[PDB]
Amino acid sequence: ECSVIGYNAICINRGLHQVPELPAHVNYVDLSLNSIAELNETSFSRLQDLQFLKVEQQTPGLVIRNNTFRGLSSLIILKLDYNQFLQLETGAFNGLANLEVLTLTQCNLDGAVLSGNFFKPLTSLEMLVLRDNNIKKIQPASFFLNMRRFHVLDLTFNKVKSICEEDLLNFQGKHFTLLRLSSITLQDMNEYWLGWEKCGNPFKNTSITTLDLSGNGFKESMAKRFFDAIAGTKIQSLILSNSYNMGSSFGHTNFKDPDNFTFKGLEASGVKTCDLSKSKIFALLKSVFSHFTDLEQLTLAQNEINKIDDNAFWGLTHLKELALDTNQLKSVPDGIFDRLTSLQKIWLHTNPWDCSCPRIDYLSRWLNKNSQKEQGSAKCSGSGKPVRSIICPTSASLVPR
Ligand SMILES: *[C@@H]1O[C@H](CO)[C@@H](O)[C@H](O)[C@H]1NC(C)=O
Ligand SMILES: *[C@@H]1O[C@H](CO)[C@@H](O)[C@H](O)[C@H]1NC(C)=O
Ligand SMILES: *[C@@H]1O[C@H](CO)[C@@H](O)[C@H](O)[C@H]1NC(C)=O
Repeated sequence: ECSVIGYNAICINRGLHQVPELPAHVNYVDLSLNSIAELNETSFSRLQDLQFLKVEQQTPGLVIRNNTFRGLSSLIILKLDYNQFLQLETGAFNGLANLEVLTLTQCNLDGAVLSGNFFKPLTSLEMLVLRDNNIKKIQPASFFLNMRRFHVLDLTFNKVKSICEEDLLNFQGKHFTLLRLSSITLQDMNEYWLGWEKCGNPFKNTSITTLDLSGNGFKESMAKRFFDAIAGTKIQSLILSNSYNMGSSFGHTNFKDPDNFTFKGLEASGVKTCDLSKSKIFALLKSVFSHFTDLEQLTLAQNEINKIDDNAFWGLTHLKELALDTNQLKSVPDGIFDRLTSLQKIWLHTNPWDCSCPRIDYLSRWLNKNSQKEQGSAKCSGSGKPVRSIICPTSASLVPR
């Protein structure tokens, strides 16, 4: 009951229990949402030309036998997502020497998938998506040393209590363009952990373009330790959004805003963009950012910021883009932006600005001189006029009668 148009065969949701007879010339086959219970060598022995195979969400318990993919040397993308309780025989992916993307989201997989030989045949793999599985420890087997182009790994929504040097030993040498460690908790990596000395540097001799550690809490004391531990790792862009424990509270005394020591390990990482948006930061302290010496973009949007110290931004001479919107700022100190000499864009909107004079004098004049840089429009609380338009009267002694 498939729809075969040209090189494409769409067999989505047709109540199939086996791979159906398709024409031998097809290169794109989608068999998602069916009742196929097992895939073996005879499953694709007539579809030898496939480039894109998709077999998502079968009825639960799909088994993939040894040599199912023998001689699909043309297959580049294989998607096996949402297959509850997936069973892989350990030579399941034999033959796939040219495969570049494998996605296995939500298949109840655990660490064995990365530590056994399941992925050994995949010498060309660039992109491995393993979201929302049950991986507790990221422990890649030794063949990963030889996957020259493995560069994208997404582990979002696994619960991984820690990441350590000896865990990631076979990722040493890699350059990851996207190492996505989002929403994995890193529960054990905190103030109270005795395992820090032994953990070392999970990223020893590894480089990263985008390191996504969002949604993992990152209380100030955890960030410090974590970035000391990975001190010196080349990272181009650092995502720490939804660091739900970052910032201070009158409620729990322990908790503090990040300081000039917090991000010191990132000193020589060459970070170009840093996202700390959507967190709980209440104050920007002296020199908190003074270690990102190559920083070009910084977002602190949607925190709870209501205090910016003199020198919050010391050492950000290369910064092009700064976002401070949607906080609780009534004011900023005089001259706070003066040494941001590469500033191209700034966001200051959705803050309750107090436009009393002479408090608002510096920000108003600045926002006017730099109106081409302001994205959106910071407004005065109460009146709702733009802060750009406020001309403060001058103090009487400066213009004597
Ligand atoms: C493969 O699977 C089909 C049914 O799914 C079965 O009839 C056939 O004998 C199997 N062949 C091998 C080699 O496992
Ligand atoms: C499948 O292939 C592997 C790896 O080479 C082999 O050791 C294993 O015994 C095979 N398993 C089965 C169940 O046939
Ligand atoms: C890892 O170490 C080697 C020296 O052993 C070095 O030359 C190389 O650039 C490093 N690789 C990465 C990706 O940092």
